[PDB]
Order: sequence, then structure tokens, then C-alpha cells
Amino acid sequence: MKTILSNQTVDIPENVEITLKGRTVIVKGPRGTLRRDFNHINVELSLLGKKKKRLRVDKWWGNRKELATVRTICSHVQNMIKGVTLGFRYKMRSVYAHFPINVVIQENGSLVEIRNFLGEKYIRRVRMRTGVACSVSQAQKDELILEGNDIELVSNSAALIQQATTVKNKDIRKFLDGIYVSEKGTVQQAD
Amino acid sequence: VFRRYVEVGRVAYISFGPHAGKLVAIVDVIDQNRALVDGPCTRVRRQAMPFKCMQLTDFILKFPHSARQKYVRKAWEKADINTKWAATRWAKKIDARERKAKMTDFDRFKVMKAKKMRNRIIKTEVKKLQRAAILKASP
Amino acid sequence: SGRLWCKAIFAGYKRGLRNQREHTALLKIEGVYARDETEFYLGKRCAYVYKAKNNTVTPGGKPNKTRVIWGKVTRAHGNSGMVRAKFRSNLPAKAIGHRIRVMLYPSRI
Amino acid sequence: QVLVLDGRGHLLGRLAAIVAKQVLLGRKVVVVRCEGINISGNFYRNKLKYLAFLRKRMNTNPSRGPYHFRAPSRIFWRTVRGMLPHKTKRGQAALERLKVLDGIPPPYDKKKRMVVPAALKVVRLKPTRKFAYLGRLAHEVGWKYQAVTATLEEKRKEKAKMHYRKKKQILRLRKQAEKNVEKKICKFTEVLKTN
Amino acid sequence: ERLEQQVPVNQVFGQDEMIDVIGVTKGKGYKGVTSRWHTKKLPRKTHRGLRKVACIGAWHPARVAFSVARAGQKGYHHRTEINKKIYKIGQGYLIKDGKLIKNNASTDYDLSDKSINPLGGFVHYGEVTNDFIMLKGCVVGTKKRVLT
RNA sequence: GAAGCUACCAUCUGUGGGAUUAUGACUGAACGCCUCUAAGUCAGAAUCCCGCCCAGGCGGAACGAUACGGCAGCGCCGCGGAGCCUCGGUUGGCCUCGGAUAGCCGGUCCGGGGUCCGGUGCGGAGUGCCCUUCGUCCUGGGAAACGGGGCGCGGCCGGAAAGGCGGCCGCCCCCUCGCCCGUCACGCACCGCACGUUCGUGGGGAACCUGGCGCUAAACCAUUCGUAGACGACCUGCUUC
RNA sequence: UAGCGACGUCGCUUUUUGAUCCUUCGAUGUCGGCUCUUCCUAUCAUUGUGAAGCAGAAUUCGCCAAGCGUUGGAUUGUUC
RNA sequence: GCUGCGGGAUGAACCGAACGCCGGGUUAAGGCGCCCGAUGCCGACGCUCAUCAGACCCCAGAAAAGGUGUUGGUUGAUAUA
Ligand SMILES: [Mg+2]
Ligand SMILES: [Mg+2]
Ligand SMILES: [Mg+2]
Ligand SMILES: [Mg+2]
Ligand SMILES: [Mg+2]
Ligand SMILES: [Mg+2]
Ligand SMILES: [Mg+2]
Ligand SMILES: [Mg+2]
Ligand SMILES: [Mg+2]
Ligand SMILES: [Mg+2]
Ligand SMILES: [Mg+2]
Ligand SMILES: [Mg+2]
Ligand SMILES: [Mg+2]
Ligand SMILES: [Mg+2]
Ligand SMILES: [Mg+2]
Ligand SMILES: [Mg+2]
Ligand SMILES: [Mg+2]
Ligand SMILES: [Mg+2]
Ligand SMILES: [Mg+2]
Ligand SMILES: [Mg+2]
Ligand SMILES: [Mg+2]
Ligand SMILES: [Mg+2]
Repeated sequence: MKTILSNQTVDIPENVEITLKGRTVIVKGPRGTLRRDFNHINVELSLLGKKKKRLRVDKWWGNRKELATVRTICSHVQNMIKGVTLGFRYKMRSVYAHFPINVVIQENGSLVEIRNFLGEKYIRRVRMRTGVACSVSQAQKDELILEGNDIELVSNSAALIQQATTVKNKDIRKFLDGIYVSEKGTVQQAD
Repeated sequence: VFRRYVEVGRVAYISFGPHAGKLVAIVDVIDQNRALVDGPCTRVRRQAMPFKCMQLTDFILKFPHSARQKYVRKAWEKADINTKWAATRWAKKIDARERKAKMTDFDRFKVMKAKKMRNRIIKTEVKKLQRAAILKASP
Repeated sequence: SGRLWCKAIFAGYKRGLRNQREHTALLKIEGVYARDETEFYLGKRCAYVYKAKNNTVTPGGKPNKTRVIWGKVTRAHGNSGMVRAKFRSNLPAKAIGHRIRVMLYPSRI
Repeated sequence: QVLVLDGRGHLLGRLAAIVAKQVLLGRKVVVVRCEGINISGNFYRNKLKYLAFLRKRMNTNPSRGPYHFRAPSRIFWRTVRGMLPHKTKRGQAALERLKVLDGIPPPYDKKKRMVVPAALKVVRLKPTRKFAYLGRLAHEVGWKYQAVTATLEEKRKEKAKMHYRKKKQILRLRKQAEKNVEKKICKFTEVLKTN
Repeated sequence: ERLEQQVPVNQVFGQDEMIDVIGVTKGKGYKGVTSRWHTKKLPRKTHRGLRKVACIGAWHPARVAFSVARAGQKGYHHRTEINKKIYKIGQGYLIKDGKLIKNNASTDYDLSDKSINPLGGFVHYGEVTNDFIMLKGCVVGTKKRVLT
């Protein structure tokens, strides 16, 4: 019905600095930096306040389908702040009912080599997206920790790893085997 | 971003229409496509004009919403919009366009003759400034 | 010296969709793109100038290969500044897309 | 006597109609940088339309049938030919006035380009509407010179950048000279008649 | 640096290298449909002959399709053959220490005096005294025909 | 039974990239939560396109040779002269990229950041320069030290996607009324009239008189060959060692 | 409601037959078989998929899907 | 049929309109992005996004049923206890 104004405010901590040359948002924090182009949203972004620096997102004369993106923008900024402050760590555990899945890292966790998945001789090589590092965690059996900054990259690499081990021509209910993302959290705690 | 807003007390310029070339005061917004405009001191009556018909300016006046003419003209005179309107780079460009359109044949001839004297000296000085910059950047 | 006429293009004769009227021609004069601007050119003479292989006598000077068809502006056409014209003899169909110079001989303002 | 119309940002039909109407009058039109012509609608939608057009072909002899072009300049040329009366002598003679070209060649890099606002995507389509680039659409179907086109475009852009820097330096020197010679140049006529 | 100079084949090619051969096939002249497209022959009881195509096309393409087998010229076509393995790169008639040394077609297991040209010379071809290339299988083109 | 044709009746070879469909997924609001979707991302195939291969357009490029002999003939530069066919124009605009919820200009500092002007665009194409000039002569004010045109020379190729005009410096036959304002005096003042003024030393073809610098062939036919041929066409040879 | 689904009801097709006789009576050569090209998809198999009363194997129901194949014979003129 | 003409791209029956040869103006039906004359009006309000959009009596295509895709309406029931 062409709503007049739709505004959403996002708070910013003291650790991270955020900047905008336009719809482009750049967040600089303790662990690396993030930058995203929002040229396909068509929404106003303005930071205001000293020592607080709250970011408001404003939409004027938007329909029911256009008023939805003003919250997705704030959610993306929240995810960027969370990843640049604490980071995103996905623990993926592998179910290996009979055949043990042998996962190894190739080059600084940028490449995952999976051997002996359901007894197949095929070697599955999955490369991680830039900025995501994977490792075999200790004090636990058959798990992989994938740590990074950008959530849309960490979860993308996790989904790639999960879909690499997929049963074919067999039952999906039966033959429960493969690496599934068990836990999702941050690298830094107490926040 | 978005340093101009329509509101109760915004003076706007009419780009086209029956009252083209005059300033009005937006009293209130009606149906997100047209707004009531007063323009008491600009010789225009109170009526509804579309948003796309008007062009926003920088000056803002303090009116209560849906105010009368005796209360909007007083604030117009208090803000003193008319005299300060000529002291801007926008009304000056508009008047410049009007004068260029009102040019006559003698005026065009005089302008053409003055261009010969004006542009040539500028060109001969640019030819010296360029060589001066070249000699400066030579070492 | 200098040009003393306005430029106009011959787009076609006055026509419907399945028939033509060669007695009246349509002109697209440069600079006029509105109905309220063509009132200045009403009544102005127009000349379609071309060249042939046999030189013909001219009013001033020796004979020349130049041949001109005269006419004048009758009325306006449409809202896009197009204008109408009627010549002594109908324009040849080869003149479509060419130039007819609109003189300023009949002056009113 | 020529009209050098830029291609990037203009809609296919919205620009082709204007060019087809202006060519029938006699103005020689040259459409430059045709790989940037945008097309309204989804990219997959336009791809499906082009593939449905490709499917159409004479059965008994495909060589003696519909000639499908892969270059975006030739696509724009066929679009303009679809509106021009090409089966008549007038349209045949007008077809040479149009010069569709990919990239900005030497004969046209130095000429200033024109923009028709009646065909610009910014004013034609809503900011939320999807559009497809003719360059990518053509490259996805049998076009091979997109890489060299982009390389030559980068080269000519790096050249025009230096040219504009020189022009801006000349403009700065001109403004400095104008501010320097305040005396001996009154030119009150220029201000009274507003340039 | 190599202008106005000779280039041997051993510098451009090597042993056990998969190679492509471009050439022109054997000219056979005007051939019928059974010889050009290998269309099945009609029975003996047919009139107007046997070695023809019995049906060109249906009633309503209104024309003859380009995919119908027609009698025309066969052979002498520009063809390319892929995946041809090189077996031997040999040369002879090098020096004059031995008055005429060939040592061609002499493997390390044979170790007998022999040459490339067969006993009695090649058929429709002379001597192969120059360095040669030995490819696997058949190759397109007639004898003494240029191939790339 | 030679040679030649021929057989899945013998022998050799038959190859990968992209955007994606179905589908499974990532982030994620609408709708406090959820959701593969509403904006954005990922994988994705005998299907689609192209790669390999087949023929190359009223498609265009690079290079060689470009007519002896005895009077010839044909090119390049500089040229003055006449005539014929064509159809079209009456100043030229020598350029940043890029967005439209953003960008332009100017700049101290450490390609980006900050600050200062402009912003229904005026360092603007509703724009700006050359310009609206009939010509000649005498003589005053402002501007002008580049001079101002080049049948002229040297240095750079400046620019390859379909390139040739422009700038700089040194001289050359010389030049300070070529620009703006004022001033004394003249000229086709054709007697009211059209096709006038322009890139025209326009494009194309046959020759005429004159200067300078250079060139001295190749196709087709006939004949031969057969790796090719219905006839054409196509693959080849000729030297007196 | 994996797979079917009666009593009812809504659609597509001219690969059957039938209804009418609009062109063809100074003639459009009217069955079947052989050879050969192309197209369609309502997919038998093959490529990639979803669901089962899918433990595996073998199967059944759909989705994008016509690129590639869909044979050899006994009797019948036979289509079948 | 016995009937031309302007629109329906095309046409026997549709819509206007009926016919001697011409010049000027206007109009019916229809139309104004280009074919092709005219919206090149600084036209108004609102709906619509399709990986099968839609685009004008006869006329050349479609139903029952369904959609947490949007846009309006009706009857109702809860909520500072
Ligand atoms: Mg199974
Ligand atoms: Mg091809
Ligand atoms: Mg033979
Ligand atoms: Mg018989
Ligand atoms: Mg075979
Ligand atoms: Mg999907
Ligand atoms: Mg019958
Ligand atoms: Mg017959
Ligand atoms: Mg027949
Ligand atoms: Mg097939
Ligand atoms: Mg009768
Ligand atoms: Mg009657
Ligand atoms: Mg009638
Ligand atoms: Mg009709
Ligand atoms: Mg009626
Ligand atoms: Mg009627
Ligand atoms: Mg009449
Ligand atoms: Mg009407
Ligand atoms: Mg028109
Ligand atoms: Mg439908
Ligand atoms: Mg119809
Ligand atoms: Mg019908």
C-alpha cells in the first residue's frame, strides 16, 4: 500500500569501525575486515552518533515485497559484525556407521580430501572458499571444525562438504553416512 | 543523501503548468501524489498540485498544518523569502536563461563582437601559462 | 553570405495506410518539435532544389544545371511540429528523405 | 552530419525504434558500443527467447533460410531491420546509413558520443526490475570475441583517462587565466546578456 | 635466428607422440548413392534400376531435404584424422665413413642391414632416402600425396 | 595371377568448456520463530550453445610481379588548361569511466580516506570555441611579443580495433591596419524580386601541351602429367645441361 | 490419497470409427510390403533426480528430458 | 449474391459508409513506438513480473480445482484483567 517510511536501527560495538561510500558497507574489526556491495537493495544507509555510531536503514514508498529487505540488510550487517568480532565456526561431525571416513587437510585447510566413504575408491576433493580454514579438532572423533569470518562463505563451504558425501542409487533413510553440520557457533566466547 | 523533504512549510518551485515559474508553500500532503500549496506572496491561490509538477528548494518555513492565509503570509514575510530568493545561484541562472531567450539581434551581434575580444586574450594568456608550467616541470 | 533559409526534410506525402495523396506533402522542419512552434512557418515559401544534366536558364546569371520546384506551407500536421505543404507540381518520390529549403520570403513578424 | 549514439544503458527496442525513425529521414546514424545495450526482463527469459528464435530454421535447407547472427551489433542491426521496410528500395537505401559496431573503433573513439534519454534504462525501467546485458547474452550463444572486446575497451578507457586529465588541466589553466586577467577585460555585455 | 635455415622433423616431433594428420582423401569421382552413402540396394525385381534411393521425401516438405542421400562426387575431401601414434623417426645416408650406410628398419633385436624402402622399391613411389616418420595404421590420401 | 578398386570378410581413429533445467543446498525477512527466495549466493546433467571437424559472403586483410623493342606503354611527385556522367550537402564540436537512495569540481595530509565550492547540473550540448566577413586606403586608443598563412626542412611516430592528422623546438620570402572601439574618402549605387552564398584543387571514366624520379610482366589457349577427371575443373614439367 | 480409487464431474487428441458433404467427376492413380528423410512426446531403455508398503537386488509412481537406439524369424496380402 | 470505399495485418456476410471527374475543411468506425499518417501530451489513478506474461465482437483457443504471490472486501473471534 506504499508505506511512507520503514526504518531499522542497528547498534555497533566499540571494537568495530564501519564505513560506507554508498550502498557499500565496510566493517573493520579485530579479526580482518569485511566489505559488501548492496547496490541491488536500493535502500538508504546512514550512520549517526559519536562513540555509539548506530546505523539506520531507511526505505521510502516500498511495497510489501520491498519492505522485507530492510530487515535482511540489518541482519547481514549483524552477521558481518559477528564474524569480524568473534568469527563463525561450524563443527561438522561425520556419521561412519560401518566404513570410517578418512578426512585430511591438504593446504592450510583450503582443500579437504575424503577417503573411504562408504567403501568407494573415488577420492573426493573439495576446495574451501577463500578465507575459510578447516581443521580436524582434537578430543573428539570424526569431526571437522570450519572457521572463518564471512558466514555466507563458512556455511557455503560446510554445505559443499556435506553435499560431497551424498548417497546415490541407494536408500536415503537407510545408509546414514556422511558429514553433517552438528554445531554452529563463534570462535570467541563470552559474547 | 536525501537532504530535501516535503513537509508542512516547504517552499517549492513550479517547473511546468499554468503557474510555471513561481514559488509555492506546501501546506500538507493529501494523497501521496498531490499536495495543497498556498503561495500567498507569489500571486497564486490555494490549490492542489502534483508532486512531480513542483521542484523542491532549500528554504523551510514554520507553518502549522492546514493553516490559514493570514497565518502563512505572516510567516512568509518573517522568513523574508522573496528578497533572499534573488540572492541565490539558482534564480540567477533562471534569469540568465530568460535574458538569453530575450536576446535581440543587436544584443546577439554585440555578444558575438565581445566574444572576439574576450576569448582571444584568454587564449593568449593560457598559451603563456602552459609554457610556464612546462618550464617549471622541465627540471 | 551565409544561409538564408531553414532546413526541412521530406518524409512523405499526405497518406492514410492503403492510399496516398501526392498533391499534399509533409515536411519535418529542423528545430520544430511541437504544435505551438509551427505557427511561424505557416505561409512560408519552400524550394526543392536538385541538379540535372541539361543546364536551364536561371533568373540571375548564366544557365546552370540547377532546377527548383516551388511551393509553400499550407497548414500544420500533428502535434510533433510536422508541417504540410503544397507545391506547383507534386514532389517526385525520389525526394523522400532529402532537403527542401524553407525560405523566409513571406514575412509576417 | 552523423549521429554517434552510445549503446550502453539504452534498451534494445527503445533505441532501435528511434534509430529506425531517424534513418528514414536521412541522418547517418552510427551506434557504438553495442555490447552494453540492456534488455528488459530476466536474463534466463531473454536467453529462452533467443533460443526459441534459434530453433526456427528451414527444414529442407538450413543454409538457405533464416540467418541467425551471434554478434550483438548484428543483433541490433537485425532488430532495426525488422522495423525498417527493407523489402523496398527506400529501406534498402536507408540500411546503409546505419552503422552498428562492437566496441569503439579508431574512427569513432575521438568523436563525442550522444545519448538518447528516451531509451535509457534508468528512466524506462523501475529500479527493481530485472534486465539482461546484450553482450553477455550474445557471448553465451556462439560469440567468441568478448574477451578481446573487453581488452580493447580497457585500453581505450585507459587512453581516454589520460586525455581527460589533459583536458582538465587545460580547463584549470583557462580558469586561472580568467581569474588572472581581471583588468583590461570588463565584458559587462557578457554578464548583462548572460553569456 | 632460424630464418633461411632448415628444420628437421626430429626437432619438431618426438617418439611416442600422439599426432594429428590433415590431408585430402582419395579421389573416386562421380559415385552413386550406394557407393557414397552406402544405401541398401533395392531387390532385383525393381524397375528403373536397383542402386538408387527408393524414397526421397514425404509429400509436404514441398522440397527435397538436404539430409537425403544424393548421387554426386565422392572422394578428394579435406579430412583430418586424430590420435595417430608415432612409432619411428629414422634417417639414413648420413656420412661417408661407410660408403653408403642406411641402417634403417634395423631394430636392436634384428641388428641386420636393411632399409625403409621394401625389396624392389615402393609401389607408385621412389626412394625414401630422407628422414621419415612411421605412423600407426592407415592414413588418408593416395601415394606421394602431401600431408600435414 | 601383377597393378588398381573393394569387404565388420582385413586394418586405424572417433576427443572438452560455459551458462543452466529437474533437484538438493547457503545466508535470509516478509510473518518476534521457521522457510532454497522476496532481494542476493552454491553444486548441477545423454538436454542448449560453443570447442574439434566440414564449405567458406556482392566480407575484409598481408605480401610478390606489375607490360621494350624500334617509335612505345604504364606508375610516383609537382603541375598549370578544356570538356563529359553522377547525385548529395550550404561552418566545423579533437573523446574520461560510471551510478541514478548519487555524483561533479577543487586539493593539505597519509590508488583510497578528510576538508572546501557547485548540485533540477553554468568548468553546464536549453552548452562552448571558430564565428553572422563585401572589399580597398589615411589616421588614433586597448590587446598582442606567440608572430601569421605554408608549393618549405630536420627531430617523434603521438596512435593498430577499420591508423595520418595534430602538437612541440630550431630556421626559411617576409610580416607588427590579421582582433575590439573611433575617424576622412572610394569601389557593378544594375534602378522591388527565383535556381545566391559552401567541405568542390566533390566521385568516376577517355584523351590533349609541359618538368623531375623510376618500371621493363603475368594470366588464359596449345602440349605434357594423373595424386584428378562425365565435359569443365584440379595436381605437375620444359635448361640445352 | 506409497500404489489404486467406485458413485459423480471437468478437459485434450484427431494415431480408430462415426455424423455433414465444403474443394475435387473435361480423373489428385484408391490396400499392404520394401528403401529413405524429418518431426512430435503422452519416455521402453540410456544421462542427472524426488517418493515407496525403497534392508540389498529386482521393481512401481513423477519431474527437466526426443541427443542416441527401440531388432532377427515361423503362418497370414494383410493394418492388426 | 446485385457492391465498390475507410478500419478488423490477411478476408463474403463484422464495424462505419454506400460510388460521376476534381480542390479545400471536417468526421464515422478505427488508431497515434517503428513498418505506417498521427500523443515527440514535462497526461491522470490504480493493478500486474510470467523458466509458457498480456495485448480489442464475429476472430482463430480452453475448463472443473488449487496458491502463506500480491492487491481490495465481508462476516467473526481474541488482546494492558
Ligand atoms: Mg535398489
Ligand atoms: Mg558454427
Ligand atoms: Mg579414378
Ligand atoms: Mg517389373
Ligand atoms: Mg566403413
Ligand atoms: Mg531453485
Ligand atoms: Mg466427401
Ligand atoms: Mg493426372
Ligand atoms: Mg500427382
Ligand atoms: Mg532424433
Ligand atoms: Mg448467380
Ligand atoms: Mg440490391
Ligand atoms: Mg455492401
Ligand atoms: Mg478493408
Ligand atoms: Mg450495429
Ligand atoms: Mg453498418
Ligand atoms: Mg476531399
Ligand atoms: Mg475513434
Ligand atoms: Mg509516423
Ligand atoms: Mg495461462
Ligand atoms: Mg485478426
Ligand atoms: Mg479458421
